[PDB]
This record gives sequence, structure tokens and C-alpha cells, in this order.
Amino acid sequence: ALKDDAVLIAARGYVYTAAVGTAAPTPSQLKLIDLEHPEAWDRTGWDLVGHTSEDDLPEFGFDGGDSEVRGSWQKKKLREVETEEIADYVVINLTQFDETALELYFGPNQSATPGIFGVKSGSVVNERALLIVIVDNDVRLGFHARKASLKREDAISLATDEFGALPVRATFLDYQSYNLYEWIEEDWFNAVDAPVVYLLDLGGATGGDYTLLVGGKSTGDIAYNANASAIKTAIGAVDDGVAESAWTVTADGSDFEISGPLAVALGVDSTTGGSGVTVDVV
Amino acid sequence: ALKDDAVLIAARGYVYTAAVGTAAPTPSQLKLIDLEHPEAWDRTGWDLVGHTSEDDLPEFGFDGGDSEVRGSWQKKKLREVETEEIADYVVINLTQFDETALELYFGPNQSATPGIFGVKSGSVVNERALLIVIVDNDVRLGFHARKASLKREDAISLATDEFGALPVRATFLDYQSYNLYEWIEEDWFNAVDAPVVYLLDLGGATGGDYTLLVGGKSTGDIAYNANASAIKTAIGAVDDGVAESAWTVTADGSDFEISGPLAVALGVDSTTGGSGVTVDVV
Amino acid sequence: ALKDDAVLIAARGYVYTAAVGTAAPTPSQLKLIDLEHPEAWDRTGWDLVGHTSEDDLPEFGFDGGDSEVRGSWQKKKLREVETEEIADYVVINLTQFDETALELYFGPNQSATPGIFGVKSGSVVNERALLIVIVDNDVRLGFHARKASLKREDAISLATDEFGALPVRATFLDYQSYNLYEWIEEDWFNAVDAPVVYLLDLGGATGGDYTLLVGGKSTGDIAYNANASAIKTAIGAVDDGVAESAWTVTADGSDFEISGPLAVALGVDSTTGGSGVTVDVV
Amino acid sequence: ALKDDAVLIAARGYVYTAAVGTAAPTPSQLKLIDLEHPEAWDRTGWDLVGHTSEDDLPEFGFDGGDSEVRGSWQKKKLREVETEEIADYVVINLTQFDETALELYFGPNQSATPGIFGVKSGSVVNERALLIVIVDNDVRLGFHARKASLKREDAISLATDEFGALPVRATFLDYQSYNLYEWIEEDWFNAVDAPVVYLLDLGGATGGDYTLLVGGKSTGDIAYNANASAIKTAIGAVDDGVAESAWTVTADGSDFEISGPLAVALGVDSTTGGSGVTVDVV
Amino acid sequence: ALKDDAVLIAARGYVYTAAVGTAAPTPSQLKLIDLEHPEAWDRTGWDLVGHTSEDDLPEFGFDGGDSEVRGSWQKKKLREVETEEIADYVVINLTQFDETALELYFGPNQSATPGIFGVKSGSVVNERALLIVIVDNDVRLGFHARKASLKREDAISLATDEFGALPVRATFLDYQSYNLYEWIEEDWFNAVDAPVVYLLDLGGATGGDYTLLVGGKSTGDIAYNANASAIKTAIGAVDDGVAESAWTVTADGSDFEISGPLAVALGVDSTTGGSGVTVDVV
Repeated sequence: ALKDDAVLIAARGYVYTAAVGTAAPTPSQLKLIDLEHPEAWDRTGWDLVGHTSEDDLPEFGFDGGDSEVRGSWQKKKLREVETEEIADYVVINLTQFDETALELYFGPNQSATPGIFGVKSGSVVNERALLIVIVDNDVRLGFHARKASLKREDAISLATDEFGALPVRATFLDYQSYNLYEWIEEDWFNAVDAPVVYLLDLGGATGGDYTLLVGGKSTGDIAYNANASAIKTAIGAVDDGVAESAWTVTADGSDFEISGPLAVALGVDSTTGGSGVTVDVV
Repeated sequence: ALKDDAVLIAARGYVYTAAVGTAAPTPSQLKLIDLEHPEAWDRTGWDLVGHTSEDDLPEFGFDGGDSEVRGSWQKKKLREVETEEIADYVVINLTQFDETALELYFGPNQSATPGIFGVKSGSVVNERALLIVIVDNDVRLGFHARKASLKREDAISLATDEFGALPVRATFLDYQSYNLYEWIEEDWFNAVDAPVVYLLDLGGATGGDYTLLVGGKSTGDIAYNANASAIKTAIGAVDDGVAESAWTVTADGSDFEISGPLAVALGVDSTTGGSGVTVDVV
Repeated sequence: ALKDDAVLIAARGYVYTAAVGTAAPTPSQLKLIDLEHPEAWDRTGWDLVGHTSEDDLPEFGFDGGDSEVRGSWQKKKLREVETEEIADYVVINLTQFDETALELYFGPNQSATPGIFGVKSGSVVNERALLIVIVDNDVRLGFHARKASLKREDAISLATDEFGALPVRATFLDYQSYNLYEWIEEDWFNAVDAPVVYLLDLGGATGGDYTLLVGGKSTGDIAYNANASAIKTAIGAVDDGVAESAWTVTADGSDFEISGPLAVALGVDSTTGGSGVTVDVV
Repeated sequence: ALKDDAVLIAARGYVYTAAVGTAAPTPSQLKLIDLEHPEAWDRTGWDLVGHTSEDDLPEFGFDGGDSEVRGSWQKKKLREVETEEIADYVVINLTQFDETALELYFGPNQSATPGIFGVKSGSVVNERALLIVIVDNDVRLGFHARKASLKREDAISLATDEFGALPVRATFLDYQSYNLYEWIEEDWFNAVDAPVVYLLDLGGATGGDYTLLVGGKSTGDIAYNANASAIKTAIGAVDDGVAESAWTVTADGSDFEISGPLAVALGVDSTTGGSGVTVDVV
Repeated sequence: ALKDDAVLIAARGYVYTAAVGTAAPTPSQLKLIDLEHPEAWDRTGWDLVGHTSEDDLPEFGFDGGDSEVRGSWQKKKLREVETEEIADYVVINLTQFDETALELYFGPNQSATPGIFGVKSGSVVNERALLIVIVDNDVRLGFHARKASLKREDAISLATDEFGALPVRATFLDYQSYNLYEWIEEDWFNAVDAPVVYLLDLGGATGGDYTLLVGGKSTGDIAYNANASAIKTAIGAVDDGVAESAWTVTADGSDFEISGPLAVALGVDSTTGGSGVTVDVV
């Protein structure tokens, strides 16, 4: 079903890299971790890749994935074949010109001299693990790959009035014992299979009567001295194919939990004292 | 044939899925069911796919249908032959990032760990039933397909301003020789040229609680010699169906006429006098 | 003559075999049989050779048919000598590795042990009856050979993105004074011969006049009430028209039925009622 | 006839070699072994050949196979004779460059010094058994020759942007009255009708404590019993390659009829009253 | 025997030449030598042929090697014979027009005059040694022939937009008791049968459990406290054709080194914090 919490805006994030096979922080640790300092974590090998553009967030493209339906003279669609294999990648726009970033765009530094980055002719091999943390309003969706090959995506970009950028493509490659890549958040992947539950709070109501607006459907007034079968029958007047058999309730002193197929809501009540009768989601 | 009532604006909508082959709620039910709460529908286990992008709505595209003319030296238009068969699909932008949406974009989770969603090395297949409901101010056009082969259409999208989006393409396929897809709305397709009126006749009966069924559900309580107004109250509302305002009635002697948004038939009889209760359509 | 159903596109079609000398379905049966199920036919001997390539269709080749001139000093051509007698064959590209299609390419299975298909070094005699049914949009040119000798034509071909194929050549052989092979289709071989016929219907005309196109010329102002002989005169009166005795005309009610050497069709028409004048070829 | 299962696409596969005359795994084993580790096979040594080209797959060619007609003036076609007998071969197109592959292309290493491979002459004899396994998503057409003679087919290919290649022709030869070669698959070449079933009985015994033989292996300790799952386990849950869910066991009387992916037989026996455990084919 | 490090791409490489009989670098020197300065090597006498085309690499062809099988009236298909002796060669496309590259193609300079290179009628001998080094990204497959005879293979190629080229063919000839030619590489020709072994780290994580994925089959759960014999019988428990006699397990203090007939991978980890569980090759 729908939930507003898992709608994502990438308002800040961090890209880290390490030697191949390295472990990212657990889905629990991503809520406690200090993101600025990967030398200080409970598990280590990550270094922060340097500043990445705010204009061009990382793009998780893929090449390939074509297919054709192979026929025979006697049956027009016998099976499909994959005519070019998929290749997933991410493209990242680094914006430091430091050693930590030129070494990902050009590969390993090829001079021993102080103060110089040398690069040398022809095709070259360069590989790393990745961790990407995306964060807004204290929800912290991670992404991790056990290895990728790192390659020049496009020209180094320079302008006089916006930061320079080194576009790099990390093509994802298999590391045998593990997934190709994985997404990390304790609140919303492999979560608890718990139902949505509602609570009725007496609110200190000293007397009088109240109503409920379940699924936007009204019901007749019920006295403040309510009980489980009274609220079951009072909401069970839905007129929407969901009678009193559709609902589950617990006694809970005076502040009943309610469970059922559609949302509980407060109607109108006589406010003899306290807040009056009150409704919540658990 | 100009009709302002059917010039659709897609002001809101909903998208739902299930295991292949499920039935969408019938053309009359779709006008009545509550859209945010699939488990309330009294139909089957449809799941709401999560939030879907509120701009760049679904497009019901097609590929192929190119065709060539084949000539002979003495007749230039002798025959025509299809280059490829018309293959058609809907493309959808999912905007939640939890397992409810990643299930459609990547396929199902490849890891057991709580808080992790793992992705495979390649070639996952993800056939699913699809239902879409488009919602103007009150008109309620549905679309249903028994079997669609879901896949990724393009890279996932991220921004610091706009919501993130996962684009999926759902190609339609043959399920048990049934329709490839179908559009469901009671008032627009295969419409009745005049309102359906059911007729009842008690057959000279003179006793008993002999009672109807409506919309496929047996009715609570109807009896011999009941007035038309009592029959009006004893329909719909008492069955947790639509209220007394949804229905029309007329009667004289043993004979009654009924109309409303749901079908009518005989539920129970035991023939105290006469030939028993009888029912049909005008 | 020109005909436009007799031009063949081999869009789908089936290949069968049986013991030497056996009978095919007759031309009148072949229109009605179901082709995937040789057990259900009245001619009980047949079985399919499995699936066949969609691109490398059967090739009905021949080799030999080569001859040279003989003469003498006084007279330079006097005899011809047949240098190499013609031998027609068909090359079939089987694409299936079941026993039912290896046993054509390799000859009989050489092992009694279950699940291995043994081959041996000496060449082996292998002869079958052959039937092919080329299904052009449910027009069915059949082909049948009473005896053919089957040999491997070329290497087994394998690919990663196309089906493996087993090219086999069937060379046709004489058998007990039956035909070398025969093509079977009820519509168009040895069928009864008669002139083309045209029909026109005035379509409810209470009055008016009309024109026929004939041999690309036109005949003027025929009234709705003209008799069969009078419209034969109106056709025969055309300047490029053959003699008035060469046409034939007949009539009943609102319609007239016609034959002759040139084609005839509706020109401009007028009526005081009905759908206008109408025409077709019988 | 017309199976879709047997329409092989050779998308992946392996090649192995061994001393002349070596037995392959049987067609029932070939469906359950793992291909990449031939130390595990319960068979004498089938060493892998190394990597083979993606696209230049093995081609099962033949040379020769030509014949001529003999006659006299009275009788033009009385006899036929071979001009060149059939000579079957396969062209394996290797890409690994170490001593694993060079001993097929050049013959055995001529130099005893470490780090060097030398070669000397024409007419180096190089005869070894061959096994090939094409794989197409859990159908596994094996091919086996008791001996082949290997020679180089063509020049060594080198390139700057594609793998080098060492093409070898393996030519098949007769050996010790065995087949020239055997194609191996249990689902295709024999016994594709209803599966074989085996008896078991209490046999009227007053007890029992005696084991089975399954897949030609012994099984864990077992005794006279009421429950068919206690026969399913200890036929399955054995270190022979198959899960217990692959088997089925009946309970229609004192009889426990069994069927599954491997044969079953008597391991140990004694009468103990009764007559015997009775484990023959049904 | 699959070894991904031994699948050669000839991306860069060098060609050298010297007086007949001269010795190449030993396989242990071949990793150390500076390939652009033969004047510096421990093996005196080599110098470079100069630049070679990138498009057309050394072609290690051969001519002849034709063979047939023959027998007698006494005895059918008795013996193979090689009807002409196989003649190996390599073709090198030179591209320098300097004297050091004209001398391979035309033989020695026929003029003493400074600044010209005369050529003369008839045969010229030009026998010399050859060394080739193919450099796939820090593996260096050498090739050496103690005597080759060098003849021009084709026309000098000239073009306006591509380097001009001189194709020379070096035919290989037998010299004293030595091999015809040798491939030199320390890692992978006549090398030791180096064991394949897996290391299960377990370098932390006191508490909880893991599986192992062996031959692609998961064993059951095993705890962090387990000893070598417990790990052995857990690995030996799988269905797949192997038992505790085939495996070895050893320990460096709670850190396990293991070997056997199948590959081993991490499967599933559920141990405590500390990141201890990991398995990889030695």
C-alpha cells in the first residue's frame, strides 16, 4: 500500500569508495553513523570521494536489455532470446581537482615526484567498491556495490562562474558471493508485516456522547461509557460491504485499539470535560 | 454523440497490482468502492502500488504495426504483409522507494537481511496483474489487464527539488485466451438504452419472510404484504450496501417494480399459498 | 489467366514423414484436417519431423539435367546426348534435437540403452515418404513424395542467439509406377474450367439510370427498367466492344448476371430509391 | 513430434577430454552433476579444456560422403559404390593460451624446462576421448566420443580488441566395437512415456531392519515402518545429487510403490517370518 | 582448468631478431627485461625489427598438413598418413622504411654507397633467429625460434592516410637438436600443480551463525564457536555427490583454510557485530 514516508528527495548525500568487497554500515548503523568521517565508523575501509555536483545527482542508467522473439516455420513465437545483455552503471560528477578525485577519473597516479599527477597512454584498469548515502529529514536511504569498474564518462568541464566537474562512470560488476548491488534502510525493506492500527482515546470525557466518521461514513451517537461490542457495532454501520465481522478491537482499559480494512476517524461529540473523545493512528 | 460527461481529465488516479489473472471489481462496484483501501473492496487481494508521479502520467503506447506492399510486374498492390505485430504497453513512474515499489522496478528482493533490498545479476521476470483507476471530479474510468510483463523502462531519477522516480514498462500478454486489456465504466461502454427495472410478483402467496438477494448477497428481511416504502428501506442499506436514496420502487397487489445500481434476484421462498415468489426484468 | 489467391507466400507450414509408399490426405481432405495431429487423420501413417527453420525454408532444388550436341562434318547438329540425368531433391533445415529429428539426419538409433543416441561409422540406407503442407493464410498447397532417400546435407550449426539446425536432403525416387512426387491442392490443379461471371444489383432502385465501365471504356445511360437482352445491346454497343453475340446476360428481380471476354464494373450511377446500384465478381 | 522443449539454443556450454576409451557420466547423472568442477563427478578424470570462443561454437562437420553409379549397356543403374566414405569431425575453437589448451593444438609439451612449451614436427599423434555439454536453461545435451584424433585446423588468431584463438579439429575414430559417438540426454532419446515405478512390501514379516540401494549407492539405516515419508527420507536425503522432494512414495496397502529420478534396489534382506521386502519393478 | 588470467589479448607487443641460434631470455628474465632496450639485456645479441602495424598482428599460420586414412584388400582402413609435411610460419607487417626493416624484406643491402639501398635479381637466403613478446596488460607471453627464413610475403602497401607496410613471412626451420620454436612464460607452461584452497576468515563476530554455499548448494546453519571437524561435516552434509573423505579443513586459530572437490562461498551470514565472516581463495 501507499506511504508518504518512503517518497524520496535527494536533498543531501555522500559518495564513498573502497577496495573491492568492502562492507557498508548495517541498515541499523545508517541511522547512528557520522557521515562526514568514514575513518570513525564501527567498520572501515571507506574514504569519502570528495564533493559531487548538486546540479547533476548520480544517474543509475543501464545499457543493453534488447530481446527478440525467435519463431519457427510451424509456430510464430517459440521463445524469446536476449540479443544484448544488460549492463548497469552509475555516473557521478566529481568536483574536487585533488588527488582523491583525479585518481578516479584518470586511474592510478603515474609519477613518483611531489606535486604532480602524471597520466600515461592507452587503456587502463581501475576498480572499487561503492557506498552512496542519500539523506533528507532523517531518512537515510543507502546504496552499496561490492565492485564496479571506474571509467571516464565525458570531458572535464570548466566554467568561470560554476564549479569544475570530472564525470566518471562506475559500471557495476559481479563479486561472486554477493548481490550486484543493494539498497539499505531499516524502516522499509524486509520490514515487520504489522497491520495499520487505530486508537480511540476517552480524552477525560466526563459524560455525554460521541460519533465516528470511519472511511468518511457517519454513524449514530454512542454514550461515553462505551465497550468493545458497542464500538464494533457502531463502526460496523459502514454501509460499504464491511459490517461488524470486518473489525477487531481490544479493551485496553478505556482507550481501545481498533483494527479493520479502512481508516477510523472522529465525527462530532458532546464536550462535557477534558479533550472530548479523541482518535489516533498507532 | 457529443457528451461533456465523458471528456476525461485525469485529475487524480490510482494503480494496483496482484498475482496474474485476478478480476478487477465489476463496472458497478468500481463506482462505489473506496480507492485508498483495497482490502475493503469485498473482491480480491489487490495491492496499491504506492505513490506514482503526479506529473508525467502513464502513457498507453504501442510498438510495431509496420506493414509492406508486395507487387507483381502486372499488378502493383497484389498483397500486403506485416513487418512486426503490434505490441502494446503502459509506462508508469513509481515515486515511493520502499519494497512495495522496488518489487516492480527491480523484481523481488534477492536478500533475507532485515533493512536490505538486494538486486540480482540479471534477467529477472516479473509478470503481474494490473489495474488502473483514473478519477475526475466523480467519473471513475478503470483499466484492467490479467497479465502484464513488468520491467525497467529507463534509469531511476533523483533531484534536490523534484521527487525521485522509477520508470516501469508493463507490456500486455495473452492470459487464457481472454482480453489483452479492458476498460471498465458502467455508463460509457455497452450501456443500457433505458434504465433496468426488475419486476417481482408474489404469485398469490399469503404468508412468510420470503426475501430477495441484491448484488449477489442475500437480503436481511422482507415479508408478505409489505408496503413499497418498507420494501425500499428493506433493500441495500440493511445489507451494508448503498443507502435507500440509491433505489426506486412501485407496486400494486402481488406485483412490484424495482431499480437501482445493483442486480436483484429471489433469495429465499417456501410457498405459503400461490405459485411462490417470481422475479424478472422489464 | 491472372488469379490473386494462387500467388503464394509460405508464411507457415508443416513437414511430415512415414514408411515408403504411403498415401497423403486427398485434396478434398487437406482443406479440413488439423495439421499438428497426424493421429486424427484418415491417412494414419504420418508423423511430424519436429520444428523447422523460419528463414532457411525447404529448397526444392535439382542437379544434372545437362546435355550436349552431337554432329558430323557435313551436318553440325544431328543428336543430343543427356550428359547427366536430372535428380530433384528438397533440403529441409530441421531445428530440433529429439530422437524424431536426429533419426532423419543420422539414420536409425544405434543403441538400446535409454537416453543415449549412438552413431556408427558406416553410411546407412534411410528412406521415407514425405509430405509438406504450406499454409498461406489457410490456403494449403501440399506436396507429397512416395519415396525419398534422406541424407545429412551439411554440418549441424549452433549459435548462442538462434536455434541449432540439422540440414537434411531428401532426394526423390521412383516407386511402383506412382509419380516421382505430386503437388496437391483441390482449388486449382485439374479443377473444372468455366468463364468468369459478373453480377450487378440495382439495390432497391424505384427509378433512375446508370453506367458500366467495360474494358476501361464506359457505356451510357442504362435505365433501371431495361431487360437482359437490352443491356446486352448496351454493353455490345461500346466502340472497343467485341460482337454483341460474344457477351452473355441473364437476370432475376433487381439483379443481372453477365459473362464475356472483357471485365465489367460500375461507373457513375443514379437511383430514385435504395442504396444505389451495386456490382461484384461471381 | 513437435516438442518445444527440444529446440536447443546453445547459449552456454563446456568441453572436457580424457584418456582414450574413457566413459562419460550416464544420461541420468548428466542431469544432476555440476559442470565447472570435474573432480566431483563420481567418474574417472574428465579434465576441462579451458575457455572456448563465444560465437565460433563447435561445428559437427564431415568430410567425404560421396558415391557413384555402375552399369552396363543392358542395365544403367545396377550398383552403387562409395568414392569417398564419410569422415566426421568437430572444430573446437579454444581461447585459453596455457598448457591446458596448447597440448590439444600442438601435441604434448616437448620441453622439460619449467616455464617453456616447445614443438618439433609434423605427425605427432594426439588421440583422446572427448565430451561436450551444451546448456540451455536446465536441458543439457551432452555429446561423447570414445576417441578423437586432434590436429590444428587453422592459424592462431591474435587481435588487440578480441581474444586470441587456437582452433583444433577433433576427428572421430572407431574404438574397440563401441559407437563412433553418442549424444546424451534422458528426456529425449528413450522412455519419454509414463515413468518407471518400483515395489516395496512389509511381506507379512513380524519385523525388519534392512537397507535399500538407491542410484547404485547404499542408504542410511531403515526398518519395518508405517509411514511413507520415512521411506521418502532415506531414499531422498542421500548424498547422490537429488532432494527428497524429487521422489514420490505411495501407501495403498501393505505396499509402498516408489518412483523418482534414480533407480532403487535391495541393499540388505532377511525373511523375519513373512516372505520378503519385494522391491522389483511394477 | 578454466583460468581467466590465461585468456590472451595481444593489446601491445614487440618483435626482435638476431644471428641464427641465439638464445632468448629465460622465463624468469622475461618478467624483468626492458622491452624497448635490447642493448641492456643479460642475453646479448637481440635487436628490434622496429615498428609493426597495429591492424595486422603476427599471423602464426601453416601450410600443408594434409592427411588421409588408407588400408588393403587384406585389412580395411588400416593407418593414417600425412601426405605432405606441415610447414609452419609467421607473417609480420613491418612499417619502418629504415634499413633495419628493409633488410628483413629484401635481404642484405646490395650497395656500399651511403644513403642508398640496392636490390638485385634472384634468390637471397636471409635466415635469422626470431623472438616475439606479446604483452597483455602485465603478462608477457614470449615466442622464440632459433632459425627462421625470411621472405617477402606480399606487395609493399602505400596509402595517403595510413602508415605504409612491408609484409615479411618468417618460415620456421629445424636447427641442430633444438625445438622448431618455443613459447616462453614462467607462470603457466610446465609449471607446478598448485593447489586451489579457500580461506574462511572468521576474524571477529563472537556470537551467532552462518551457512556456506558449496558447489551452489547451501549447507545448514553453523555457529561461530565451531571447530574444524564440525565445519567438515557441515560442508559434507549436502546432497551433491561428495562426503567427509573428499574435504580437508585446517585452522590458523579460529581462521579456517579448507580444500576439496567443489567451490565454497559465504551463503548467508547472521553473526554478531565485528565483520568476521568472509570466504575467498588463497
